[PDB]
Amino acid sequence: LGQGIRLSNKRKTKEVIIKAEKMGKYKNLMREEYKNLFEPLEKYIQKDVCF
Amino acid sequence: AAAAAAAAAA
Amino acid sequence: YTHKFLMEEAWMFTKISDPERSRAGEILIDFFKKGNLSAIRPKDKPLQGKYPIHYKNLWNQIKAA
Amino acid sequence: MSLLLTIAKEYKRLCQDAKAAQMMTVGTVSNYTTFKKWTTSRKEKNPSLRMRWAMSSKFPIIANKRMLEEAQIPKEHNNVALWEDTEDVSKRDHVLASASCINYWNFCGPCVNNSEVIKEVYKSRFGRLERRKEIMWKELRFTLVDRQRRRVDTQPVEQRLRTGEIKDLQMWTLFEDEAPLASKFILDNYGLVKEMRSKFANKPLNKEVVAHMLEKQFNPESRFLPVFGAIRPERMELIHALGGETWIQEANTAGISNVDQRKNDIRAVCRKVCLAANASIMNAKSKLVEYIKSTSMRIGETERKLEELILETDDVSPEVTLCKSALGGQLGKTLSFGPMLLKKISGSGVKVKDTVYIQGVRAVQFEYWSEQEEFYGEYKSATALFSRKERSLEWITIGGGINEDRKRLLAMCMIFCRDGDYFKDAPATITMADLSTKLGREIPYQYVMMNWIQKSEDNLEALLYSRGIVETNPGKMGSSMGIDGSKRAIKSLRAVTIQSGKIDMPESKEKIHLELSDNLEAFDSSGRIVATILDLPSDKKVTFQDVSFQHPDLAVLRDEKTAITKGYEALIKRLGTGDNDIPSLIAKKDYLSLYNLPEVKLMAPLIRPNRKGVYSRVARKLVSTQVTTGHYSLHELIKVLPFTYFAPKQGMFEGRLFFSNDSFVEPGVNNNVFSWSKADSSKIYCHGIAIRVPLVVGDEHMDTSLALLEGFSVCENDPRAPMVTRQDLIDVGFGQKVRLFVGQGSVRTFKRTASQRAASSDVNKNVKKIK
Repeated sequence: LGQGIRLSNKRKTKEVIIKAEKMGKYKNLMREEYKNLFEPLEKYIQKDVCF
Repeated sequence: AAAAAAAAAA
Repeated sequence: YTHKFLMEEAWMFTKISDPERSRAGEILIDFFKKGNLSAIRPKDKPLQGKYPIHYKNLWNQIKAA
Repeated sequence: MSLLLTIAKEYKRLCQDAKAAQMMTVGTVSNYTTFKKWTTSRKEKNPSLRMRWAMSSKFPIIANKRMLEEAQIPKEHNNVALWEDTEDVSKRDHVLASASCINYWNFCGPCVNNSEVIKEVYKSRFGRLERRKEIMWKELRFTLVDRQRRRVDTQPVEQRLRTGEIKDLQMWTLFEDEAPLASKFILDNYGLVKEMRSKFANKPLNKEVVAHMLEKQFNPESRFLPVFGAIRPERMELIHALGGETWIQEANTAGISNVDQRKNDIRAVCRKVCLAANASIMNAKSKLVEYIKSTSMRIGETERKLEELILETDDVSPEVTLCKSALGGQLGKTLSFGPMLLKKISGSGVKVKDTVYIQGVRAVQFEYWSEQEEFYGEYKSATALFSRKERSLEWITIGGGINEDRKRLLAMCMIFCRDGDYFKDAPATITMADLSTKLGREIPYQYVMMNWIQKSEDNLEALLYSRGIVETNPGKMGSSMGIDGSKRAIKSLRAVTIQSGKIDMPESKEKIHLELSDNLEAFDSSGRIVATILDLPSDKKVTFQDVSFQHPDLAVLRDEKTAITKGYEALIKRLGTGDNDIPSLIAKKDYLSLYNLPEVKLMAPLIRPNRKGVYSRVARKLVSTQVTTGHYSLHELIKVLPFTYFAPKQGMFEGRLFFSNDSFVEPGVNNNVFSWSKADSSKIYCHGIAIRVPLVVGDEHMDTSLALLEGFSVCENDPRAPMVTRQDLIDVGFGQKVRLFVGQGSVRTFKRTASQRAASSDVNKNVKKIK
């Protein structure tokens, strides 16, 4: 998949790095575009990788 | 004003 | 203006170069400072500045260095 | 016009009442200060509650009348009554009015273009906002040990000064009409006078307000405050939003005013000056004072003397103490030993002499102290508390942050403690440290082994091991101090315990001053060895925008450049006293005597011979064309004058660059040789500066032509001299005794004078003669 996504506040202080494995943990926490692209690919998704 | 170099340490 | 330097409005300071003095090119400003360059200082209140006091302090650190 | 008349008639009415007449006649004018204190003493018991009771009424407020009728309609929009003709409650010329009218004139009032006037009056406050604009932010939480008491400048501003002198500035900038002629501050510190008086004098608004706000503008508030360890005075302004017991914030130190580094630059200046006094031990008292009064500091926006900075500076460094000791400034409550600072909280005792052995089988006297004494140690990133009894440390506790700095605290305080082990270590001390090489001067021994420890890394380990070492008991685990400065508490030093936290700093309001010994030692308070000789041995010379003078022992002075600059200084300095000097010649409009002046003949041989006449023609031209009044630049006359002496020839070749021993001086065009400063009276010749105060009418000096024009002095009251207003003083020529109103009502008489000279040296030389 790749490097993954990062979480931030409006504070620009704390950032939380996510692995490509743990995307499906945060789920809807990502922006609606990320969710719309992500949800269909959960069918073919594996732990680190997409088939 | 066509005047570029200016300042000289001298 | 996206260029890293200013073109049209940029200003020049002329110095007749010595081969052994200017060969360094780092010392070029050290020999420049023995001229009139060292005296120039900006006022605390800038025109159109975003971060005036920071830049002014840094300028003084350059002149002192 | 009737504004003065009605005041005169009011005075007539008042002195017609005998009860007021006698109390007006008897005594000095100072009685006003008492008279004002006799009124409006009644204050309401309730701070807010009474004010609530006041604003409850619809027409409580006392407000002026004339201005409202002049600008705006007294009647309302909504038909709620606003104004009456009745004056009620207290009887004063103001007629009462409702509160909401203020809001109305704030809404529809006809006013324009007040914006620029406001800010530079309050630039203290407006600047304290400007600084908050540029910073960044981060938030966290911790249990934070703040440094409980530091007396530290808060709200710092450039060119900070004492209360009396700032009162002088207040009087001069507010109004000229009643002011004393105040020498010390106005002569030396002029050019801040020009700026402040220039901006605030022209637009007469809120006189009292602007005064009392400028009082606070230059006055850093140094209070006893908790700090979490960022000691820059800029962070002190807003600590609350930044730090506290549970607070933390980030991204601060960057933005600061230019003062914080300038103070450190002054510390380096005092370093070099004290080194100059250290070079020659023939006399250290007479030379250092010369090095002080001669040096001129350039603050970012203003030129100011080194004397008035040193004496009146807030921060007391080990060097700054030495520089003040030469002058009459009293700054006490400070102990300086090497890099370390100390304060004495307890006990007392006498200095005693004890000769103890070194390892080289030689005996040297050691002056020690027998007292039970509790002092507070202060070192970089570390604080501690020590108590010594009978030349040995009794109790010790360390509050330091960093391990290395803790070890340094321990060491240095052991040096000041001077135990017996101090004598046992002597690895090659005698070959060098014993005799300092300065005119064969033996350097004191405490500082000897201090320097031996500052030498190398193992010398610290030596005396660190010289203390008793024991494995500490349980319960001392956190307090125990390792040899390398850690808390592991396997092996620890004896008679020392670390504290988890910082240690509070004592404060005392005290002033003590005494003369210094010839070796740069200050025995003030009949002992106490506060001067620590030389704190740090930095051999470096680096300066930026700094002035020196009078055989500085540093060579910046070329032969040709001293010929040019001294040749100018003869002309500039020697003129202004009287007739046959520049001012009387300019007032006579006669420029021929000005050409022939004997000080110009001194400068004549240094010009380039090729164009000498070609230069002289244009020079004489410029001087002659400025003889018409109001068109003449008084600096350009000094710049142009020296070349006029030679017989003008018709060159037709441009004389812009005047070679004086192969260096050019252009009209205007401030350069290395001649610096022409705008909007203040000074000038810079290479690395040094000179100016002549008494007579400058140069057109840009309009704001102080009343302040600058004074070279006068007081003589006698005998002649009846027409009472001349301060603006009429420029007209009366030289040798003319005139009568003038001074200050708060005391009236005296003057003439055009040779200025006050040798304020200090006149006494100093006779005091030296009497021995």
